[PDB]
Amino acid sequence: NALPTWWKQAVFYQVYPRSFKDTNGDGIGDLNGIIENLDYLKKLGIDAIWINPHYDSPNTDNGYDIRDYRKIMKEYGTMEDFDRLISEMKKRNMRLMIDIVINHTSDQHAWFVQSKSGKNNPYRDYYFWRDGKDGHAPNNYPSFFGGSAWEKDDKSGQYYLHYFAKQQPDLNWDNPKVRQDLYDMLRFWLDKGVSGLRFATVATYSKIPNFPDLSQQQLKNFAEEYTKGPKIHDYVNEMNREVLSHYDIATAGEIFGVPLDKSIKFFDRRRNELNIAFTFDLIRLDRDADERWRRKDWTLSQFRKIVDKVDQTAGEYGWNAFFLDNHDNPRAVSHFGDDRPQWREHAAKALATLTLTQRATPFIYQGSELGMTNYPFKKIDDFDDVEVKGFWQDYVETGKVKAEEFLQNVRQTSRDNSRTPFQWDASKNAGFTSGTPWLKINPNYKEINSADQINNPNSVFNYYRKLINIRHDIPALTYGSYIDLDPDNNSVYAYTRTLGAEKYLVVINFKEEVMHYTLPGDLSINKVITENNSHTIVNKNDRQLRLEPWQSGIYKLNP
Ligand SMILES: OC[C@H]1O[C@H](O)[C@H](O)[C@@H](O)[C@@H]1O
Ligand SMILES: [Ca+2]
Repeated sequence: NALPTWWKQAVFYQVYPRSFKDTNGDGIGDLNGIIENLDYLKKLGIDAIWINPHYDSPNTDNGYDIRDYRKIMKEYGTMEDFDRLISEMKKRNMRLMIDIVINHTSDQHAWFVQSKSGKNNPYRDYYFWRDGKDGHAPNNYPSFFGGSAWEKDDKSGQYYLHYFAKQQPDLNWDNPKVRQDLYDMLRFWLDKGVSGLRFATVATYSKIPNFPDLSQQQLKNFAEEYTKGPKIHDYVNEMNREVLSHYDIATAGEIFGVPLDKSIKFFDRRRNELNIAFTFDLIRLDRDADERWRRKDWTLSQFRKIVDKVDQTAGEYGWNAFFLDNHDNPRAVSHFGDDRPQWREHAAKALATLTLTQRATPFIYQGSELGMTNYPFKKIDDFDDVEVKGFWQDYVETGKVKAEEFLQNVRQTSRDNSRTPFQWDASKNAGFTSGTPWLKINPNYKEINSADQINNPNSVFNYYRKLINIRHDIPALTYGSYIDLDPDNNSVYAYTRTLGAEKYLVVINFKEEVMHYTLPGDLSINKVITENNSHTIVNKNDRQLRLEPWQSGIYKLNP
């Protein structure tokens, strides 16, 4: 086969509206700020935008705790703004993907308000209410965001389930009336001409019959137990049959907690579930499975073996998204590259090259196109994220981990690293806001901003632009098959992308010294498609490359 679609060949950009552009001085990005910057995105070469949740929310989890699914978040604007965003993107031939958060609602959602009003309320079993055991929680389930996954309610004396914050009660998908209400809600958004849906933690919808305790072992890897719900594929396939297949959309599945060998069932096109896999294997390759804020050393051989495994898993019938950072992870150049002033731009370009030459839909997270870095967090109160406060409570306040060792890690791992405001220019607060930004701007905005880069042909921005253009022009870079030349090489990452006789080579030097790299077999260069940081010229039929430190390139190979 090889079944091309607009979503397989799109280059997506992810906008985290809270941090993109504030147009009214309250310190918080808003819909008008996205609208006002569409020409900037269009100039980058972006096809499609995925926005993080835009709905009415008290913001315990920055939009992921939704109090009304049919209303715009007060901080982002009005319904008129949203409809104008859709319409201005349509004018520019850009498609919008929205974030669908239906594993749970805010505890202020009308459904929960009613549900918690008493056992006899019609909405009682829109959520999960269970009696305690021996004066304790129903079972030993922990929450991703701190403490127990069960919260006691005084009125009724029962506990309600929350995998995420106390303010995110989990919806009861086993109740057909819940599923039918959530479908009605999707059609409301789909009817406005939205072109994609990203399903937040899509794999936790089905809860485990009778809530048994997790074993000591399971407590150290509990996400995977929450994804074992026996009806998860029935529910996703049902939502496909009753809603998704009735519209013309691309659907992404965020499979948090799903082992890779179980991912294909969500994305195999024959199964009629979802289109695009968001996996965690690569982006958190170096994260501890138990203490999930903690990181460890990783090597290039480990990284490339994951890329290849994730590629093979999707195989012929599935499809991958490919991203190196987003609003839940550290910035790619700091995490996967070298963010020191001598290497930052070279590494950012190398990782852009890697990103834009995967057999996957690439997602470019806001500010990565400038080479934005992690933020120098000092003290615990410099962080905002509910998640980091939950880890601090579980691990530091219980005395299990010294505060300083915890900070050493979360400085490198915290989601807030991606959430500092987008650095537009060199002006006060990087031009993000006229007032006080909700989260401090990185002081490196003076060196790293869009205004310094958009007209500089050597910039990280224009290198991304050139790579998008190249990807659009060379079908092997989207659909071609992927072969790693040496999964055990810890210095030079080299792989081929092949469609029939059209064969391309991507080479990235991960070392900060010169690497000579002789090609294997009979491979030789036909053309240089692009390089960054090269010094030696590549001629026809070369079988060797002298790679500068952090050099990256794409080459066409002779047939
Ligand atoms: O709401 C729970 C979580 O699920 C989502 O899919 C988001 O990516 C993450 O930011 C959020 O905290
Ligand atoms: Ca604002």
